[PDB]
Amino acid sequence: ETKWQAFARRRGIKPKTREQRRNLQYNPTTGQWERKWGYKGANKRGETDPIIEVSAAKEAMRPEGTSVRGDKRREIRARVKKNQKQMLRNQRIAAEK
Amino acid sequence: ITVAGVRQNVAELLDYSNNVKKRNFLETVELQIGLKNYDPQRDKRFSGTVKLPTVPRPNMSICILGDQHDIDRAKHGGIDAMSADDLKKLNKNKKLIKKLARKYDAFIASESLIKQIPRLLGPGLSKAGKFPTPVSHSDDLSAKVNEVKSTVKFQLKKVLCMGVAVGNVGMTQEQLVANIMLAINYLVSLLKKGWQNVGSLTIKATMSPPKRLY
Amino acid sequence: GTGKKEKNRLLREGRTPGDPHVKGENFYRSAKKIKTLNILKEGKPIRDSKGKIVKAASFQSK
RNA sequence: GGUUUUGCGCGAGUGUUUGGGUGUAAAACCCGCACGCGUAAUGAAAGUGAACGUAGGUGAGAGCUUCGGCGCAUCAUCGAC
RNA sequence: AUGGCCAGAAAGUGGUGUUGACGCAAUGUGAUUUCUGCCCAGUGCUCUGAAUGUCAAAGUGAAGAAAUUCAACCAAGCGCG
RNA sequence: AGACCCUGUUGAGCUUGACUCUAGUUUGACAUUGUGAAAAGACAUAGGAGGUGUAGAAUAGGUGGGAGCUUCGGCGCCAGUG
RNA sequence: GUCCUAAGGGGGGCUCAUGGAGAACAGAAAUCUCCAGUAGAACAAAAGGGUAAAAGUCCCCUUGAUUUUGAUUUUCAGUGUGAAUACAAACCAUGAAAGUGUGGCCUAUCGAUCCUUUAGUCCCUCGAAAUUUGAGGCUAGAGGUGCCAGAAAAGUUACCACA
Repeated sequence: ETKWQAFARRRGIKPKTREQRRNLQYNPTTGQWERKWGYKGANKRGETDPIIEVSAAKEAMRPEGTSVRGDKRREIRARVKKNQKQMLRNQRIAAEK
Repeated sequence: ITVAGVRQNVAELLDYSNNVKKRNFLETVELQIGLKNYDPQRDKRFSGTVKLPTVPRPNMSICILGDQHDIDRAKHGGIDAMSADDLKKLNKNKKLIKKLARKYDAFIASESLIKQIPRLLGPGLSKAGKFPTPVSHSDDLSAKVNEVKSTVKFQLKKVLCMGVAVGNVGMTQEQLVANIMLAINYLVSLLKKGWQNVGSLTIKATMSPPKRLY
Repeated sequence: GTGKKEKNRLLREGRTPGDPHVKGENFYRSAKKIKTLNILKEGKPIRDSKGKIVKAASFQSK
């Protein structure tokens, strides 16, 4: 039993329903159905639209060479790296068990 | 530890080894050390090599591992040698390496060949405690042989008892004093707290009763 | 003994340190019991000083 | 007890009035050692301690000028300690 | 009874008590009639039965030049049974 | 200027393995604390005797010297296993 | 920092790396043609026997991004038309067909101006002086919630009160 599974069993956290965990959501502003993640997911919104406004302080603190069109991919890679770090720790502990 | 007591012990050791009882072979003077206030089972095991002022071991053999120029230098120096092609014909043979380590008591290898020792002979010599001493192409081979002969080690094993061949009866009293004092000072310098970690010191010959210093 | 504090009770029961808890858990109350009894207490909106609803009640989401 | 502004005295100094002298006596007048702030900063501290130059160069800049320029305050900028 | 239940800041202090189980104190239920759904053993009540498992202060030993550090031993309760 | 409802850096009474304390109670230690006997445990010695997981004379404390010891029977390096 | 009607699945066609001989620029190295080429290429894994009219590579179709049912398996459910899960069946995709295949993978969270830790020899001070431990300061490193510490301050008032 993994760390999340043990924590959820201790805290009474129910597994999500298959309708709740679908990769689908309704965007009101466009009036369209879009995906939460994946190809053209909602987590990468505005990475390909023609105009993004940027903060002056954010551009001042931004390192040279980096653009605003990769910030969401950077955040996604950070979350994905943390996810496999946790997954590999769980796999190693299960292998020791 | 003072002067005159150890001098008297050395004089009595020489008197017993020369006049009271003399064997048919040259005896070897050894120092045996017990250690207190320290335990190797929970701290780091130290190591160290020191060059004694006089060659303590006269009856030992040295194996030289090198190329043809090293073999030529060895035959000029009067020391046996064996080559890298013989290393490949050995090829990590455990029985042959065991027999070589039991026969030869010291090893010297060149700097252009010491990189191949773990590849061809493995960790057998390091396990046996006779890992070869590196020698460069410009170093004097006779001087390196003398340094290896006079060099003794104080590596800390898993037990408290330690032994170092500090000299021989064929030396003189002053040279035996020099060897014993340098060995004791090097052991004290290796120890973290000096004389506080020294448990007991004992000097004897090969066929002689012991004498206690500490 | 060990102590009648809640920290001592958790250490005696062998709970995982750093776990979240619901406000009101004690020796007699588990999380499920606390939620069940707080159902009976819920039903009142959050208001400001002039009686305007700033947060609606449960299932009254506006 | 701070801070900004106005007036006043003195000015690299300034502040007599804790105290002393004196008095027509809680007034007024006089006296000076110490001390406070300012005159040097920086560093956790040990400590060290502010001119290359008519106290620098460039562009402005009121006023003055022998009508060639000299250039206050102040600003921007490059230098020096 | 070198007791229980109380009280007092304490006392060579007080009460119960001029008391002694057919008594004193604390509870629950509440005349009479009726009356104990059946069986346990999870929480609890109590067993000085073995353990050191947890194990405070004081005390003991070792290292060091000492401050100090490291070790056992470790009451009751908890834990186990 | 009641009652009802709403708000509070709200006040206060009450409850409970809420937090921090505490009266009472219980346990240990030092002192008060004197005069005598007898046991038990732990450390130290003066030491004595041992020690196989496999392979391997040996039931391998280990470490360092060592090819010689020799008290004349032989014991040994060397051979073999680790 | 740019690119994509996503991957996957089914069917069909083809054979790779390399070597030799040939072709204006083209000359070791550009592309084309033939021959020889057990895979020496590619794709997955870590053969001591993976795959050749394919598991390689390009075309055609789907791309619908996680279907429905279940008296059954396991876990849960103060929101019990049950949910999640396993299995089965149906459906679906492709193909002429035999068939083949899909209907996910994971994970507590919180600090980084934080936590833990290391070094200074020729760094400073411990203010009566010196040395050795020790301590503080300053500076410079290492790692990242398995071995980086920790993250338990509740209620009620129909006995009431005030602004």
